Amino acid sequence: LQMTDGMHIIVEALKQNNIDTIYGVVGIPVTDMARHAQAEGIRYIGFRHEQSAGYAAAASGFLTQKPGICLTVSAPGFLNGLTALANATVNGFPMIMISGSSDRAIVDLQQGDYEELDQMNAAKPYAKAAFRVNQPQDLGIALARAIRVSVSGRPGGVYLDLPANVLAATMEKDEALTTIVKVENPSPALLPCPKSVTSAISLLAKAERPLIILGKGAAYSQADEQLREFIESAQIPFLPMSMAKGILEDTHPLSAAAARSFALANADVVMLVGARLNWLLAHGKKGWAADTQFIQLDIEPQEIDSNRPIAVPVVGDIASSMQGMLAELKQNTFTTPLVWRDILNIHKQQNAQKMHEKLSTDTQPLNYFNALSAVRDVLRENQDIYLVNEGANTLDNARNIIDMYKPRRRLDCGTWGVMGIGMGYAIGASVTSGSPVVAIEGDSAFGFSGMEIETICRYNLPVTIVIFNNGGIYRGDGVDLSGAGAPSPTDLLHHARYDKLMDAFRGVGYNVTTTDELRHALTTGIQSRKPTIINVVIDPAAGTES
Amino acid sequence: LQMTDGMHIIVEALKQNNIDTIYGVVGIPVTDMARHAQAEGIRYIGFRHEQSAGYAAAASGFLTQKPGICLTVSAPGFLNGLTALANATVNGFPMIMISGSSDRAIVDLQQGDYEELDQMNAAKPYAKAAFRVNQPQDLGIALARAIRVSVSGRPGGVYLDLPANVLAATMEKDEALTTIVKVENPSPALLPCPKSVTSAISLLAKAERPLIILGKGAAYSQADEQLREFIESAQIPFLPMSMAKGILEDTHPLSAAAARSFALANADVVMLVGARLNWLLAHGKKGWAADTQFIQLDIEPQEIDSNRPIAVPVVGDIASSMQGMLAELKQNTFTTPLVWRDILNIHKQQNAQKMHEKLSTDTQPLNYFNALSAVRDVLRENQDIYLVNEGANTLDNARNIIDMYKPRRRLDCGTWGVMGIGMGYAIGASVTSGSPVVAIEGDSAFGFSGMEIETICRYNLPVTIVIFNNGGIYRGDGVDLSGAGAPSPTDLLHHARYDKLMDAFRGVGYNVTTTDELRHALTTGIQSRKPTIINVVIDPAAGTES
Amino acid sequence: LQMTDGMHIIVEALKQNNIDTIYGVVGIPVTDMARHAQAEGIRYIGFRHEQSAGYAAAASGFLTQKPGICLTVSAPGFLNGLTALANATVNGFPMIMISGSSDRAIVDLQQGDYEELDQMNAAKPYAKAAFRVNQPQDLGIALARAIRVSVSGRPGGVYLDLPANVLAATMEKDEALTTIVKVENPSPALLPCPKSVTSAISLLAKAERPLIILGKGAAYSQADEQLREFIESAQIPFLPMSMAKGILEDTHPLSAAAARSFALANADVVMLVGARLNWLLAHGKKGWAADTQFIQLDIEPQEIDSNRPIAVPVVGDIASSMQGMLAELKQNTFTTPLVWRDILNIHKQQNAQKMHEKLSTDTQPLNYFNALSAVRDVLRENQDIYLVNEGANTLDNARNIIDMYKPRRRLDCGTWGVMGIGMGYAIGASVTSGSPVVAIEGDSAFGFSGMEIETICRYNLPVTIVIFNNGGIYRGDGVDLSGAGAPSPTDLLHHARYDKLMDAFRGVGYNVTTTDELRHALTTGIQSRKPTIINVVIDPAAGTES
Ligand SMILES: Cc1ncc(C[n+]2csc(CCOP(=O)(O)OP(=O)(O)O)c2C)c(N)n1
Ligand SMILES: Cc1ncc(C[n+]2csc(CCOP(=O)(O)OP(=O)(O)O)c2C)c(N)n1
Ligand SMILES: Cc1ncc(C[n+]2csc(CCOP(=O)(O)OP(=O)(O)O)c2C)c(N)n1
Ligand SMILES: [Mg+2]
Ligand SMILES: [Mg+2]
Ligand SMILES: [Mg+2]
Repeated sequence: LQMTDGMHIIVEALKQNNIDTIYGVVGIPVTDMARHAQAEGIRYIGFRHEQSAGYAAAASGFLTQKPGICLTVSAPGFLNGLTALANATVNGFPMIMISGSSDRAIVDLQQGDYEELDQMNAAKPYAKAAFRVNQPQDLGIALARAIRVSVSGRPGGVYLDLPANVLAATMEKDEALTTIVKVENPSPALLPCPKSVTSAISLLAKAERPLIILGKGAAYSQADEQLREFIESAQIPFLPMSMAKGILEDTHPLSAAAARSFALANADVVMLVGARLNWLLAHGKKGWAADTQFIQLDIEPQEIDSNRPIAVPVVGDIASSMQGMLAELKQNTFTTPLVWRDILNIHKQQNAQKMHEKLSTDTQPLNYFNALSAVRDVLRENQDIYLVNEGANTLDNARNIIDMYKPRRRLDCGTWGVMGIGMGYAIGASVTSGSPVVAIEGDSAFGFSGMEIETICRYNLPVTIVIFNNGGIYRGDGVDLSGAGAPSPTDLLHHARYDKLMDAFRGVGYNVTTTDELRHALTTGIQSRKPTIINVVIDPAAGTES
Repeated sequence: LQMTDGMHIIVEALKQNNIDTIYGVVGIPVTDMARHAQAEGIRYIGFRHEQSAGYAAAASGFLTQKPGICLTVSAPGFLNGLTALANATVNGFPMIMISGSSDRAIVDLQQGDYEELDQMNAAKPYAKAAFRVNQPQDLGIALARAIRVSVSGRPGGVYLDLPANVLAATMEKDEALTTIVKVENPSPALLPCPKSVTSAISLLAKAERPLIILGKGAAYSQADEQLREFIESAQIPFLPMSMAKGILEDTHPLSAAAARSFALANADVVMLVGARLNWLLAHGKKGWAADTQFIQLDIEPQEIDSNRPIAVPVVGDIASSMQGMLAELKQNTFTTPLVWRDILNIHKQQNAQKMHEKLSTDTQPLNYFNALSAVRDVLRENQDIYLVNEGANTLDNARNIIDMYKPRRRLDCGTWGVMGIGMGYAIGASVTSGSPVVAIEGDSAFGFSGMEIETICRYNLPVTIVIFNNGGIYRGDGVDLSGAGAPSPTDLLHHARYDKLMDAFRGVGYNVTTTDELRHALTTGIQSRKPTIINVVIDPAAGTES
Repeated sequence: LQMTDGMHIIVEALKQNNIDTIYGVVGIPVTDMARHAQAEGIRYIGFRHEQSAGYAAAASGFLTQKPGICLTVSAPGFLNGLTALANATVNGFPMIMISGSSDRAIVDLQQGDYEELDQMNAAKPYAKAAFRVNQPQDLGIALARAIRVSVSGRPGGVYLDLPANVLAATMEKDEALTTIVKVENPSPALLPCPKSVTSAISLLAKAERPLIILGKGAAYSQADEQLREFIESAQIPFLPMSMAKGILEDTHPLSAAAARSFALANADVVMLVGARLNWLLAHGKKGWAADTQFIQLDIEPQEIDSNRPIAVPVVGDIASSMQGMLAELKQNTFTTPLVWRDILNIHKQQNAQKMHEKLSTDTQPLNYFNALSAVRDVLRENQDIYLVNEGANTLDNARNIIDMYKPRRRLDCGTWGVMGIGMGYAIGASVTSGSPVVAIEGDSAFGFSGMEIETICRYNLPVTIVIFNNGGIYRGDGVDLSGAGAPSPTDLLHHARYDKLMDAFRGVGYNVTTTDELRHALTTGIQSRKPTIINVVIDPAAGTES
């Protein structure tokens, strides 16, 4: 009579569901679970802080449509991971945070258990669902629920709570195997109303000035070929939002990225593809035509009419809706007016000339534009990389300047504009893909997760961290207004040498003050596949404060 | 007609209430508030992550009984600070986290505002109270509430939400000044039932084997002289809990710290002073006498009978209760039986001899005992320092070995056993006191807040960080059980040189492999008052795993 | 320039969205809103308690797919309505509860406002969404969101909070009109993956013992003709769950209702149509074959694998799914094994014979069977009624014995087994339909909403309330086990005459003790269309417990 326990059961359930990586920080009561998972051939990546583990998991979910798995301990570790779970739900990235919890009887009486918290209830506001498993025979179905919840609808974080007692709880091994559930097709296709599709095509065909906006839902869908075919067939100008850059290459002739304001102000019919009318699009209000008509492809009927009335909702999974839209277009072809494309190009060209001046003009110290021009030159020759990016000036300028050539290669601060995603996203992207990562980091941004450089060294991951060191938050030229000479609230240490941090962990560091030095250091870093920090000296006065 | 705005009003309210320090991370919508606070002579300390800002604030509250102030931005920064606010409430440390929030109208409709979150409601589970201020004329009374709530009863975290619009909202300056509220005596004395006090003394006087346990409520109360007088008058053996070490010096002849198990198993009457029967005391169950009778001094009547029935509750603020207890003892003196003290001393001596062997026996590599013996030798000569401590082996062994000579000088992982409090507590303690800090840090523990070494350098704070580098969580000799040769879930990088991190920020680093080297490096670090990291090479096999 | 205010704007928005009835209880700050809605041609129905108003709104939603509107005041009224909102969400019935709230500034500071509560946050755990409107120009979009959310996915309750200030807030009339949103097609069709449809048909065609279960979702969908055609085409036995009775008439040859236990114990393939594997189906565990394979038609992907692994999820709206299932069956026809249908029929006849004996045997006093047989005699002759039903014995027996002939005519205690839905569901059904209602009520059940008989009288609604008066909860023969002779916890007043309650409100009352009296009284009630109570004297010892 062979016995097993809850810990072995949950590991087997993860294995059967093709989980091959767990991102976490161990401790009571989950250390043995991690060790056993690794024994069973799951890759374990241990972090310096759970929030970076959670960011890594969500990145892996965005890239793959399989929920990333984040493992934490009870209360103190759980709360750190929860901050990341919250971010995944806001952004629409599938992940499951699995946390140990303490003694249900003691916690339910608030008697002061070890790491006491009702973690299930704590996670509820920040997750698509929060489940807690009390019986080992329910672990398999619980994981099945968590997987389906995380990837169905608009994807997001799910919390799965494993009390210490369920991990230790025993059952007969043969019976235990019958309770494990392998989920086939956890996010089934949901097809739109055919009438919606016909109405959408008809409205586009009548448009004088149609515009498609590709949002991160579009990128997540992996409908890359359908989106490109639709756009090129009808020659419809498009605006890629940050993490949608690269679905079509950013150099594509139909991209209106360089005339964004003109496009939003003048488009008459706008087709949102997995793009919400939230603050990133000014809620469809400021800067938009008074009477824009919207077509909206979104999986969530609850998102329709959230901000502006939507003329033609196309509710369904984006891949299925794009298949329908393409089929309807084939039967009822149209071509966007050439005049609209031509006038867009006038505006794009005006801005391109202004950008080109900034990119190509040398300054000492460096500014954002000439530094990022050097980065742009290198990355153009290394189109296999993933790009992670966070900061304020460092974020907005890199978003504009660094062209993405392939889809789902850009990961950034996202909908909540979180500083602290940089190292976790780099680790998640590198582990998931096996590809090199370049992280373009504000100096303040980097400080939120910088201890993870040891994690990067520990697993010898090919991450090149390029820190835009302007000596502060937005700018480094702040002054203490009291006259006391203290650092201002936005100042960081003058001339910190972040490259030297790598010396602690046997990584590589470069300090750079010119575009030639930056180009060399970045090329060498990427080619070397060694963990590398490049400290870029940026003019403290170059940035603007939002 | 001179006008002012909400931002100026809240700064003036903080000033009038003797807030002289704010710990935070700025960004929209609070940067100008921080700059203006600093203009007005409030010291601003900016962190690399809000959780360390929040830990600093709570430390300052524990040391002073004045709530520490933590300032954050909206959603992403707020959530990071919230993790620390939660910790303050659990531990009983007064603090106020002030966060900017976004547009109430947009957030209430869930339309996707910039940094959208109902932060007030989010903070409610983790705070004594959560307030949100919509009108500038209510800022003064709101701050008054927050101060009184944070320090009254059992102290804890309070959340104060300032929507961006209230900061910008204007009012006439003279009228505005009339709405500012200076709180006098925000935590008034609450005196116990005199019958409780008489019953407590009577029970102690009948005890064969009485024991006092001093908890962090005792330390917080600053009733140092009354506690010492009571203990010495009746010669009552006492057990200091971690953050109560030093109320009486740890070398005091009545301390039963070195016979803890014997004391708990054999005491007949136990007087808890600001000490909960939670997991840290095994809930008064395992390891206790079957029929212990409890006296409990606590400010919270809701804590009485939480775990074991309490024979004599003494409900009131600990300082007031100790004044009553001392007065009642003076009228009805007794002396603890000498036999009980003598048999305690037998057991203390048995353990002292075992400890002394471990402390004084050289090993290569170093172990926890001989390394901490070197630390003990230095700290005995530097009794003006604050000691911050976190880890597992690093925590438990330092707690046992490093004697505290003065009260409220030890700050550690606390009731939730949080890793990540080390740098924030060191910064809070240093800024508050103007004294040197020694942080004795596990290598895993340090990784949770290690980027704050730049903060320490930026403000040139006299913090010596001693990292017990055993190469992992508990131990550094883990193995990948799959045979693939990957780092085990508990391993960190082999032979990381954390001392080299200081090179980035112009701090000082020492690497040490012997007790002589450690003693020298630690003495020099403390005397120098320079930001310093000491990397201590500890045997990877020395630690135990809980 | 002509002005308007929030109150006028929201009424106009309700009108434009074809809201023609509001169910409510007035008071500050919503009385004028109700007066004006009524002025504008909306039918106002005022209740004696908000819980019944909310039940009425949810009933109307179930019957129509248009959310019922419940209107309440702030805290005390809001909380009463919330209990009903919670029930709507659990059951999947669309409704919007609109509540006034107090002063956001005062409530956010917890200063003790008039009827102070954060109502939006209070409603969140019980609603699909909770929205709060601060600006009158956002009232139209807020209502548009509330409508869409309430009827999409699995339908449910939405809370819409209107602070007193928004109702009073003014704007220019013409501009205000441009902010009103008329929602077209609030729940668009969502079609299932074609492969899942083909898989479902394939599995059914291979089944030896297939069974369809029709749940409330099937009833709500209004796919009556598609369901009938599918069932009849393949001759698939079906089980109607309570509120799905009548989709096909309960006397249909293929109904397995009279062999329910045998059918669940023996089916090999079970097709759930808008039916959860919750407690009502014993979670697919107790009473089921060990290896049942499930097809599940549900709109909510989060419901799949909640309890038992589901072999063939068919995710999409039920009407759309059934259209696809029907089309696929046509291309791939099959006939359910005759042997299976025959065996079911053997079991059905045996239970029908046992039923007939209980039904046809007269007793004094009446029992549940002969009383309900009398009721069925009358309802057989009066088929255009609505049936409301609640109780324990009164519920289970009426569910079994009263055949439904048409869909969406039965309303009962539902998924949470709530006592107190009877009067509200009766009012909602009669107001919505214009048809007579028969409410078959346990005497305890009736007590939960009994004051609403005045409401029934006030609006002269054709409701006949048939109270099964057995003198208590389950039974009326309880004894005080102390010997003191007090009523037992399940006893109600011996021989209460509920019919006399109607005297207070000029309604009609009958007391009945025999089947003949019962038949006459019920026939007269229905045909008179007068508010009527029939007090039915039931044997206190007839019922069973639990
Ligand atoms: C967790 C978190 N805390 C605070 C903020 C506020 N914030 C916005 S940008 C920013 C950093 C800006 O400085 P940096 O990253 O150095 O970029 P720069 O503009 O200097 O290039 C911060 C802290 C945030 N977005 N997230
Ligand atoms: C925020 C948080 N995450 C995880 C844990 C679990 N945990 C307990 S001790 C510990 C670290 C132990 O290693 P270390 O600090 O290096 O001390 P050592 O025992 O090796 O001396 C961790 C991560 C925790 N307590 N808090
Ligand atoms: C709001 C609410 N309170 C309590 C219950 C528990 N409960 C179940 S059935 C029932 C009443 C049973 O008696 P009755 O309605 O008279 O029917 P009978 O069995 O006597 O025919 C009650 C109170 C409930 N379901 N809902
Ligand atoms: Mg910067
Ligand atoms: Mg360690
Ligand atoms: Mg009854």
